[PDB]
Amino acid sequence: STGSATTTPIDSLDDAYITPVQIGTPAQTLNLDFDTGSSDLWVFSSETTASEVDGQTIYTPSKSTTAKLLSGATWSISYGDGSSSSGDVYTDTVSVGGLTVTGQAVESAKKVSSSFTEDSTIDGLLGLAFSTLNTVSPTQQKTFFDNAKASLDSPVFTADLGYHAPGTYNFGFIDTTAYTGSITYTAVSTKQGFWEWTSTGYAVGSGTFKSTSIDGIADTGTTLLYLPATVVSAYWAQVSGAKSSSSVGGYVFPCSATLPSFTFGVGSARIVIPGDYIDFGPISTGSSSCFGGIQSSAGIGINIFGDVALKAAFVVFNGATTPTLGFASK
Repeated sequence: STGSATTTPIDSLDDAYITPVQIGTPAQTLNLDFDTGSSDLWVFSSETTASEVDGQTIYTPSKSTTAKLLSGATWSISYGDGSSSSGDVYTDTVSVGGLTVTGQAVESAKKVSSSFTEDSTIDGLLGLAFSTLNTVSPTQQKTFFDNAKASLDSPVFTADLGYHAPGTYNFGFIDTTAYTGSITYTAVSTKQGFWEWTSTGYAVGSGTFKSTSIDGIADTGTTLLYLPATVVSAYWAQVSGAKSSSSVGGYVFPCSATLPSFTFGVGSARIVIPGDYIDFGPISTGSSSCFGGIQSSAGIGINIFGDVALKAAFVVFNGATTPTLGFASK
């Protein structure tokens, strides 16, 4: 089997991407944030504290003839950005782009933090990291991909995120028309539960490539590119007037600037992030200070190849017995 679904930016900045997901019988379609940095499929629901729902579409398990309470199971998750959610668990039928999993754990939120409530466009998350990170207790549950894997034509999924435009998540096949050149594959460590890999270096604009190992994660659920302070300083030094602002929470730059590209290495291959992908717009409405899309990972404890990086590539998440990651230009 295979599946193919379009993923759409939630706003004009590509802050996140939503993908429609069918849950239950008859189908209830919710727009979920596919997150290769976590491993829980959770949804706003009829159980979510009413004051914490503001415009989201909810899953109502009592209206699904295939929903079953997973007795005694609870979940609770906190994300890198400080947001959180928790609740109980159902199993139900879940389909993405024509690919169906029966008995998928659907984690129903009883509580969500303010950032989730305030974002009316995201109805929940669909985790695509390794199932070892799943938070369901006392019986850990599998991700949608883990459950689908054996049925797929090939044990892979691909992320093809757009810049200010829709893109695609495919399951079970590699669309050879969706990228240019070849796909370069690179080793993955699953030790921390992430799609963790080592970039071979970077360049800023038309500058020379610096060969240096940068361990980080491929994370579709993180907006920006978070890299070591040395790398980030080298980038922003090429933008007149750019500075790190403790009050704003990162590097800012004059909105009048033209940003240089940023290149990262994948083995001997190179992925080029155009400068415009690094512009996250005014820090507040009407400001002439703009927020940067490359930020320091210092104090996160891990480098993160988030959407800024991933949307410059066609990315293969290869879930074979020994997982790997592939990157191609597009």
